[PDB]
Amino acid sequence: LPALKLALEYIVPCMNKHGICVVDDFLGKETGQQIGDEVRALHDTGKFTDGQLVSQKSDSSKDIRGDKITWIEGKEPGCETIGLLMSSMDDLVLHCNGKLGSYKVNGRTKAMVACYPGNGTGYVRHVDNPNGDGRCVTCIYYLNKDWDAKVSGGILRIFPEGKAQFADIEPKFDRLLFFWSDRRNPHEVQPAYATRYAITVWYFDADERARAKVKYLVRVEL
Ligand SMILES: O=C(O)CNC(=O)c1nc(Cl)c2ccccc2c1O
Ligand SMILES: [Cl-]
Ligand SMILES: [Mn+2]
Repeated sequence: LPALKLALEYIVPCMNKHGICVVDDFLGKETGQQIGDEVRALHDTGKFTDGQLVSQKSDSSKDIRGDKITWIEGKEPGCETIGLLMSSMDDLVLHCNGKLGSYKVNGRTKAMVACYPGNGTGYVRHVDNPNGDGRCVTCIYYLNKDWDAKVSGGILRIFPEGKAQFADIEPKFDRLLFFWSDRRNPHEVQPAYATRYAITVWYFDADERARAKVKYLVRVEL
């Protein structure tokens, strides 16, 4: 439960061996429920987008939209338990530093809160960072109480590079997930038939991010 102990005795060895690490009961029921309440309040007050355009119909009232998102800094009114989550994620990662491969983590994104609305949409197979944009670790926290994928779908399926197999991860309440963001971990979200919430942060590697600046391209006027 102390972040350093979880980091050294579980996350570091699990990440270095498998590139994927699942931590259940990360924050406990009380805090997890508070975060759920904050995310549902965001949803109920219209703070999410309308959802990824999945099917563009000739009649636009027929369009199908999928995952909805909102970006959260962690200090907004009504988001402070999400901020607490983000701090706890940061504490874990920082207590791994120097031991997650050869990466040196020096920053992260804001939190991306995602809501799959339960209409049979998921997320196609993809790699989070396929082109060297600086992101080395993906961290996802799940909020869905009593989630059963045989009933509601929504499994996260990862295809770790170099295996004739995949890893199915249920989006279970108070579950934290780490995985390498690059091509080692292509993954997909299978169709969700119930409202499915998750909060993602990506962590940056100092070297990769520093040279991403070059490739991706700040101008000083003359
Ligand atoms: O939610 C999950 O278990 C896994 N989700 C994703 O891998 C995922 N990845 C990306 Cl890059 C996006 C990107 C935008 C919106 C939602 C995403 C998402 O749910
Ligand atoms: Cl093992
Ligand atoms: Mn992804």
